[PDB]
Amino acid sequence: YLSKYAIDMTEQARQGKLDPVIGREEEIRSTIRVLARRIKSNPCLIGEPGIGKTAIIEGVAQRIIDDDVPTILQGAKLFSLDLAALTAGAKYKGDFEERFKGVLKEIEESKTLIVLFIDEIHMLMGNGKDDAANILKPALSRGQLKVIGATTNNEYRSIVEKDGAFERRFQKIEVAEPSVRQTVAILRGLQPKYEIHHGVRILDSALVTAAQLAKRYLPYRRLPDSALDLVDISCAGVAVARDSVDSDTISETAARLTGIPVKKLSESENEKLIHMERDLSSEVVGQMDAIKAVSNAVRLSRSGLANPRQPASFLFLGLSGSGKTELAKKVAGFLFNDEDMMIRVDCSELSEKYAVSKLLGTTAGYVGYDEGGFLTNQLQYKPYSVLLFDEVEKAHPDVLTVMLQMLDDGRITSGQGKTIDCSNCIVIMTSALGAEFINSQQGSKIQESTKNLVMGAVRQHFRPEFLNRISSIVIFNKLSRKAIHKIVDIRLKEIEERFEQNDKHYKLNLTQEAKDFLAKYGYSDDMGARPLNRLIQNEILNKLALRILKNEIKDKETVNVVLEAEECLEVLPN
Amino acid sequence: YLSKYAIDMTEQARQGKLDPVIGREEEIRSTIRVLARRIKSNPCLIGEPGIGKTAIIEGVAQRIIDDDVPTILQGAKLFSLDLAALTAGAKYKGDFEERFKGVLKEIEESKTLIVLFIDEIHMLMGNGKDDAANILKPALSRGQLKVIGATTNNEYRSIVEKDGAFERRFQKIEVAEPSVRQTVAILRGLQPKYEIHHGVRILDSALVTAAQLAKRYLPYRRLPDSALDLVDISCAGVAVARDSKPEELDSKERQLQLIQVEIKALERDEDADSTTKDRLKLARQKEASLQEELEPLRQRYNEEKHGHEELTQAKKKLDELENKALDAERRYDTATAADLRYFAIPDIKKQIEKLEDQVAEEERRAGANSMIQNVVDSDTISETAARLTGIPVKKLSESENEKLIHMERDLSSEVVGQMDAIKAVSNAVRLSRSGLANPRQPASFLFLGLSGSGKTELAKKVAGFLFNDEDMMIRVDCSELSEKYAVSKLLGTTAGYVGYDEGGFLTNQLQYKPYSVLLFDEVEKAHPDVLTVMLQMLDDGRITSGQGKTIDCSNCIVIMTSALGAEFINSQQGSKIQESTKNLVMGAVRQHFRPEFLNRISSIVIFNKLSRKAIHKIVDIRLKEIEERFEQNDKHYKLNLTQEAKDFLAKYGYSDDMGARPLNRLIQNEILNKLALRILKNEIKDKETVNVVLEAEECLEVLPN
Ligand SMILES: Nc1ncnc2c1ncn2[C@@H]1O[C@H](COP(=O)(O)OP(=O)(O)OP(O)(O)=S)[C@@H](O)[C@H]1O
Ligand SMILES: Nc1ncnc2c1ncn2[C@@H]1O[C@H](COP(=O)(O)OP(=O)(O)OP(O)(O)=S)[C@@H](O)[C@H]1O
Ligand SMILES: Nc1ncnc2c1ncn2[C@@H]1O[C@H](COP(=O)(O)OP(=O)(O)OP(O)(O)=S)[C@@H](O)[C@H]1O
Ligand SMILES: Nc1ncnc2c1ncn2[C@@H]1O[C@H](COP(=O)(O)OP(=O)(O)OP(O)(O)=S)[C@@H](O)[C@H]1O
Repeated sequence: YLSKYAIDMTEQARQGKLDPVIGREEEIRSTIRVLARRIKSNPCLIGEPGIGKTAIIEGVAQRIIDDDVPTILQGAKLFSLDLAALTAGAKYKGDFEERFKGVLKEIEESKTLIVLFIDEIHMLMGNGKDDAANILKPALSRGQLKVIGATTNNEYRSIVEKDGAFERRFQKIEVAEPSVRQTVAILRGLQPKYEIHHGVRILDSALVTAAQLAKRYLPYRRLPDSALDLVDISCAGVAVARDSVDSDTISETAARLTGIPVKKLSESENEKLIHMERDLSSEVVGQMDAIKAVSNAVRLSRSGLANPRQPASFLFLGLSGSGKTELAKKVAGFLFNDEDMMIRVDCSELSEKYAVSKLLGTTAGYVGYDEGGFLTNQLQYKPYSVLLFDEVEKAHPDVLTVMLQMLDDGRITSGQGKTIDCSNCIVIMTSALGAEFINSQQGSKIQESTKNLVMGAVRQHFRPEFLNRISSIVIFNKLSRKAIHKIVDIRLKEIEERFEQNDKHYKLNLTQEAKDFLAKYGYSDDMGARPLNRLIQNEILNKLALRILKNEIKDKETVNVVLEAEECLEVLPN
Repeated sequence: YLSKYAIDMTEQARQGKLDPVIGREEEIRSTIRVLARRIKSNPCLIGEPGIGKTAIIEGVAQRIIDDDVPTILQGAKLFSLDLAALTAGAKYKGDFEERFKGVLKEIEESKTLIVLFIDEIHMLMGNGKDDAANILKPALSRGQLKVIGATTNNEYRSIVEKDGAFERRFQKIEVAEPSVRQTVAILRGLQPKYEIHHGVRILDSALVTAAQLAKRYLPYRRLPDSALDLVDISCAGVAVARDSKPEELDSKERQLQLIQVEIKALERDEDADSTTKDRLKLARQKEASLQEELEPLRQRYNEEKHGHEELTQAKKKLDELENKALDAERRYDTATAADLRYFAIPDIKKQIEKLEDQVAEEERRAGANSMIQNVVDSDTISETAARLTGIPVKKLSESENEKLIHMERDLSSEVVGQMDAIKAVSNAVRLSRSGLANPRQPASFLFLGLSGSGKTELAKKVAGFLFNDEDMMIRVDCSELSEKYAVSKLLGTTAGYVGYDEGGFLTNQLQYKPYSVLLFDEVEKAHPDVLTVMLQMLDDGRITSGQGKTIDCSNCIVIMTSALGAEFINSQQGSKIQESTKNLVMGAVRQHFRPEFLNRISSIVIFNKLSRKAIHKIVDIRLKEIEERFEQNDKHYKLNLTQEAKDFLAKYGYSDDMGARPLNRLIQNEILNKLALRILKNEIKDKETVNVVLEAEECLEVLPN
């Protein structure tokens, strides 16, 4: 067997239709340290899939065919003849190894000094630890020549990396995530031929952009692949458009994944974090301090002093006035524009300081399921979520402490091991029980004595590391009387859009006197604070239904109409 | 290859007969752009099957054929195929990958960017791993030519789970489905093609509105398909309706045969002399005469029907050419407008809608053609749906709205006073159905406190009122395990893990009755994995399932069940409930599922203890109840002593907890076998009444004779 599943290349390097992309040369030089390397003749290279681990090996050939490098190994076999020949040898069983053995003689004793390479070590050895690919490999490898595979790390690879045939054999030397600046030098070097065969012409600055931005925000698809897409994405519009710019190639992409790039293309970071801050003021008023308290490590977030792995967040004081938990996540969204952030864990099951039920729960060693599948998964999902807490934590101090780990420091104690990060994750434990002392309010604001003390009563309540680090504060005077009121127009403008504003432009009117009557009643002293939404909607939504029933009128309206006496009964006519 | 059977239609699609699918362009456009990708151009779209989809590819193929593009791109053509054809349609066993080998250079020889493809074929994978052209898959990249297949969502994952590099060497996009309404514009625009098939008139809105409940009444035909079926079935009820005068075909024709044989068979006959010939003459007279009034008349229908079918063929004609006329654009600009001018059309349609105009204009007596050939608004559809479903104009004719507005008074008529409970829900429901919640937000609530309470029935009946359904029904076990819901909810086997089952009551039919009943049960019951799913299950826009991995929550009905009124019931001393009892009731569970879900709750509101002036009615159903349906009038008798009778068992009736539910069984079984007795002998078989008399509790009751 000769050329069939093989990658005949060095020629395609020697004739050179290959397009050089020159990455990190070191591990190659490291790899070059193979040529006569013996004891363990080779390392490996472990990336995630998309990184050109072999494009390296391709670039290696560029390091090779171009010669003027060590000719200690000079004559060449680089070519990977596996493919699927594993099962794809013939019409029946047993020839897989033949399929390589049919390779063996047409690969017989080496004139050409160059070891070749097959893909993964798990493309190597077929399934792994199977006869496929001549499971035992001194005799050729210590023998005519060698080969190389490569993959991503641990488990499947680790198993055969412990002993098997690699007991004597290769290490792994792993290029990084494609780094910062070169990536345009990459990209711009990618430019000329790739961009020359892509379309039109081009200029720098945009090239910088998604580079940053794929690097940004884009752990999945971190690789230029998207730019490489953006590349084709680029010509996509215009070359078409010309058949009959601004990084706005990136825009619709950044529209695609973000939902608008004006979300992604957007407040840059830091001033704009502060602009974010003032836009969160724009969001919700109430204690500016609360805002400002929340504003604190905003700047410290992502900027770092000791680590970004610092958790930066604004420890919550459990209560719900307006933005409260909600906007706290909304801002947390309004950080990343992503509302979704993190869920809540019911701490009910968490009652003790231990259970099989924990945010980790199981270790994944033995039968069961993952408890707290969130950060199990939520990071598998997503970086930089909100968090989840309770005014009485019924949670296990275990994890709380195991998160006091992640609490004080940044990296969290991954139960299964893999603090994939704490980078942008900045969130604040939400607890307070002092409601009856929280009940201490007069006027629009509270002077602090109580707020020291139940604080104190809590300050020592659950032990200090909790209450030790992580400054910022959350304060509740609630709404005094009106100020919340503006929420209505929100509440209003929560309406029309949700489906289509088109449905009803009718936009009505709120007759503050009602909104008073609405609010004054409608939401408790304590809270009672949701329903008027859930409510006033209705009797109105009746008219909605109603005026949608027999249907004489269509307009954009202003309602502003109202009369136990507890009901003056708003309504609205045609 | 020719042997490999290019399905190239770009020829017939040069002839352009299969016609311009619309709306996914933008995708396609960009997808096309994707299909032009410098690096890997091969995505797919995935989802529900069949239907508009290859048509996209075709529509794609159109814009392809439509030329103007980046240079490379119209340097292409295509084909499609089946090796499924060529499976044995090529050769003897072993040839799966066979002809690809030709295809290889066949591709690579001189060939421009021409691309055959077929869709799920890319699955290959009868079972396990085929990989033949997956061998070629790199050899594709070797071949350096796009091809693309298409599957559902369902497959490729497992496949890419098996393959990896597959879509790693590919891309995707996905079925968005057409825009429900605007779908019709196409469908509208489909008519001009589609009409001509069986040419008739068309009334739009029906079709649309048809599509609506077509979709509604039959979801599980995909957004076009169901219409396409209408579209079809339209032509169907049309079809023999385009048999000329099928009734008046055989109806009046008889007048011949009626009087025909006797034209001679009386000529010789044993009758009174010469009156034989008289009846032979006088009916042949009416045979001659009466024939005449329709004798040209039936033709001039059919004539002008032909005149339709004449013009219909011009209707048939015009486009054909117009197609062909616009294929001469593939003749470049040489024959673009040249022919396109020669076809004129100032008039060619000014011909058309002014031609059959008159005969459409002229109404015979009324309605012009009994051919009626046109959209027949539901009718056909009704019939369609009928043939699909049945049940009449009530089921078939409705508005929302109008369908809705009264429901209460009906719903009132259905069970209990609960005017509020009615009203609340009603509204809530009405208010649901209003500008609604968007499919994402669902519709649910709860009563409590009693069994025998009919709120199910209510809802059940509401579903009737909604869906005509007592058909759509859900029974949610909850308490029945904590570790439960393998079966019930998604779990079952949701991983394809072991022994595949899941959504046991649910997933199985869950989807396939999109139109929602649903339950929750008597209390917190067993387990929070409710809260788990009931999160999603309530959570707006819930999409999950086993391996379909999707709820698609549109029709949103559970409301739900639960109850504990134990004290509260008994606590309640009167018909209407005592205030704050509810509040006392409130905390009960609402502590459990907590504001997050309390918010997540739409609302929950419960039934009274409504007793007797109630029951004074309520009993009433039972009589009417059967009778109301019963059979269809075997003999079918009024049979009642009513407030006399009924009360007195209504006296027995109320079980406290259960009411007469047993008595429901126990009422009639009394009366019944006597029916057989009153079936047998010495009887009176009309509608009669009951008898009721009195031991102390032991009471005569029984029946007339
Ligand atoms: N300067 C460079 N040096 C080395 N490799 C590069 C360079 N620029 C781009 N590449 C890689 O070249 C690859 C060519 O495609 P493939 O290698 O098939 O995809 P890949 O997944 O990156 O390769 P693997 O999986 O890492 S071996 C791209 O995916 C890039 O990751
Ligand atoms: N402008 C606002 N005014 C009042 N409440 C708001 C406002 N914006 C959001 N919310 C609330 O944000 C809540 C989510 O955060 P939480 O702090 O948990 O509230 P809560 O603890 O449920 O008690 P509430 O919100 O005061 S009734 C929702 O219940 C909303 O009522
Ligand atoms: N002008 C049009 N605009 C939109 N859709 C159209 C148009 N004309 C036809 N269709 C749809 O095209 C489909 C018929 O082509 P199909 O053969 O079904 O494509 P496809 O083969 O169904 O995709 P697959 O292969 O079945 S999964 C029907 O669903 C029609 O609704
Ligand atoms: N007109 C009616 N009004 C009230 N309840 C009725 C009526 N007709 C029948 N029912 C009973 O109401 C029950 C229907 O379920 P629901 O609406 O939940 O009330 P429920 O009785 O609490 O549920 P059950 O009795 O546990 S099945 C059945 O027991 C029916 O027999």
